[PDB]
Amino acid sequence: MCLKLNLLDHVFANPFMNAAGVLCSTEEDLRCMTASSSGALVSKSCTSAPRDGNPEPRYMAFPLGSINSMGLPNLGFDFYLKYASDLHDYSKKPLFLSISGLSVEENVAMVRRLAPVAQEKGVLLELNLSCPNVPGKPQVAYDFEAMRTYLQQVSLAYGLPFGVKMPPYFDIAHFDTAAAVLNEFPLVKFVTCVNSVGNGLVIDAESESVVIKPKQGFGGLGGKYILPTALANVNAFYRRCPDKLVFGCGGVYSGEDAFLHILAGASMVQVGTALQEEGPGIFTRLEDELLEIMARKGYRTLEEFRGRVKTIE
Amino acid sequence: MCLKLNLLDHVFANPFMNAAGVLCSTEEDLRCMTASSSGALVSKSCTSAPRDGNPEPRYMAFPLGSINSMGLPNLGFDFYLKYASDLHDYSKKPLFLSISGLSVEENVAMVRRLAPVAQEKGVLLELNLSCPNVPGKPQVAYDFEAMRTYLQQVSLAYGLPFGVKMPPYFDIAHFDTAAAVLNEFPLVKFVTCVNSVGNGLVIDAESESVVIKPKQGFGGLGGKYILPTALANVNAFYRRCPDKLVFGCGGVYSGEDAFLHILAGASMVQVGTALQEEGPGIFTRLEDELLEIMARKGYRTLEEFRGRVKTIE
Ligand SMILES: Cc1cc2nc3c(=O)[nH]c(=O)nc-3n(C[C@H](O)[C@H](O)[C@H](O)COP(=O)(O)O)c2cc1C
Ligand SMILES: Cc1cc2nc3c(=O)[nH]c(=O)nc-3n(C[C@H](O)[C@H](O)[C@H](O)COP(=O)(O)O)c2cc1C
Ligand SMILES: COC(=O)c1ccc2cc(CCc3c(C(=O)O)[nH]c(=O)[nH]c3=O)ccc2c1
Ligand SMILES: COC(=O)c1ccc2cc(CCc3c(C(=O)O)[nH]c(=O)[nH]c3=O)ccc2c1
Repeated sequence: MCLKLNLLDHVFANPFMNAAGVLCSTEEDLRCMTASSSGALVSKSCTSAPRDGNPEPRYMAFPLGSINSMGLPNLGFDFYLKYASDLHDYSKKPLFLSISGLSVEENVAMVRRLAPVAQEKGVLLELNLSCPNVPGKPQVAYDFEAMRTYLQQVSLAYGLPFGVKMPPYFDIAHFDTAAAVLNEFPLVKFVTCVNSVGNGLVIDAESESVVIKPKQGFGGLGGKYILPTALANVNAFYRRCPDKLVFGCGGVYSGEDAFLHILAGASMVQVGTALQEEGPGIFTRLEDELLEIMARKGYRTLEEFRGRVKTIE
Repeated sequence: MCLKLNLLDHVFANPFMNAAGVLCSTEEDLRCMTASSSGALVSKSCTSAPRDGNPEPRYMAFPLGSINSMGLPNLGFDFYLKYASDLHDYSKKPLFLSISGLSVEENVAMVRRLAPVAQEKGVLLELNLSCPNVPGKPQVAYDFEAMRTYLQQVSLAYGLPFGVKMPPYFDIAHFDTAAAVLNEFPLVKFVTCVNSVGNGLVIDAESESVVIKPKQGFGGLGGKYILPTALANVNAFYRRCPDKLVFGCGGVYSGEDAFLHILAGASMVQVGTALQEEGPGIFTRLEDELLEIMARKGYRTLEEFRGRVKTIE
């Protein structure tokens, strides 16, 4: 028994991959993720031009999770495109590429150049809608006319199957509205729920100080704090987007957490904070633990329980 | 060394109170909160007409917190008004009365009848703005026109100092926009941040089932899950509303959690899930733990460190 699956016309040894942001910035990172047992990998979200990011300290982890405000440091799209084009060993696993340009025009310019490599090599695109934080107006995904524009312009410019990375929502009317926008677009084949829970604040009681330097300590929350939130989002989109895959992300520390995501409807399961904390070895443990839970229950396939979460009465 | 505070023309032995909806539904509950060593109490959020609430089960708790979809079960306005006018013992501690009407008109009717008791007995109003409005629209506080509408109408109808209970926000733009709207209304002397994190989803691995019955398991999150969220909101509003008080609510299980909320800017500190789980003896523990932290650090009062979270550079 084993966890292989097939999606978006690619083979995956299992449904586990890193979350965009974590261990995927450098060639070293990417080679390492590739050498791992992950079923797949995603590159750091990129911009046209290299960026240094925000002032350190900008990431911190705690027993219950993480807080970050990295500010989108990355080597520039020319680096990840070249990794996608000449360095990645596709015989090992599929590769997803994340773009998070700061304007629709920035993203349109990137995807046009990515399209041919997608054709030739099979790299897959994840569009980060979560995204920066627009200065007088909210992030793209919390402003649905903006979201509809980006998706229009991008599907025109790329013209292949792609996916989008969503921030969490917290209201039924926004699920309905967001999901309706997404279903306007047939090329969006997958939705990744969720990005970090935006603008938390961790304060350390001993020094009476915030723990990260940018934005007066305010940052995105990962890890055990957001699992119930990530599961609501996965399952809300699972239910509202029947002709799309849902990739779940958020708070996976065990095979159990992974098992819950899948039951909520996840086809792939992404690991962020726990991978940052534990390192790539976590893939062999999560596999094992997930295979153990399946074995105890009599499940031979992920298809047997994907999306089959039970409701009461 | 003491936890005493004077605000809104009332005296409070300590900053601790129950969160609205927890241990405040019945006369039995309210008498219990009053016999506790809480600095104050707040009554369950009421509607005009008594309500049964949603079907059971509807609340559940776990090591890291809770989920609920209670559906506003309460005894009705007349019961809590009568509690405020005839049964409550204001010489023990102050009372807050929470109103969460299902339309602007229902809130207006209640507050008009509350006014004279507010004046004669000194009961204090907390308007729950995290109420649903018309379905298919976001809750009131996520819809800034509805929020504005509700505040002008209740301000005109009530004519007295009241406060407002806010849900969490996750985007700077919303912080700015919600605080700008709040600052239009001089009678809003206080802001409670935050209500439950909306529509999380808790799934039980052994049963493969959601754990609450209403809404396909989707519910409001409290507890350890939401501390950082809650401090972010406390502190955003403490910085954005210099002429109003902030009450903090969110994942307080200890004096250190209360300490943190207070450094973020909290004047009062409410306890929800921890109180539901532990019962009202929790208040003596919280007070001793908080005083223990203050001694160790040299602080003799709360205003010595309220709002005094340090940033880096
Ligand atoms: C240090 C760090 C960097 C991240 N960078 C990105 C990024 O570039 N693009 C992106 O879409 N998400 C990014 N994320 C968000 C993660 O992809 C993930 O959505 C989030 O951490 C929640 O999952 P977790 O609970 O498993 O950590 C980052 C998260 C962290 C902690
Ligand atoms: C069972 C239950 C009932 C609640 N009822 C109300 C309510 O009637 N009105 C309200 O404003 N908030 C209500 N809340 C939210 C709490 O007042 C509080 O804001 C939230 O639980 C966060 O506090 P905690 O993290 O201490 O649980 C309720 C929470 C729970 C768990
Ligand atoms: C005010 O600080 C900024 O300039 C800033 C802050 C956060 C940003 C966040 C992003 C999105 C990339 C990202 C990040 C990140 O790189 O900071 N962290 C996350 O948890 N999720 C993400 O998707 C892009 C630009 C940003 C710029
Ligand atoms: C579940 O669908 C419903 O019919 C319904 C009706 C009224 C509601 C009213 C509220 C607001 C009162 C409230 C509740 C509550 O009573 O459910 N729970 C919270 O955690 N915070 C709250 O502020 C929340 C959900 C509701 C759901």
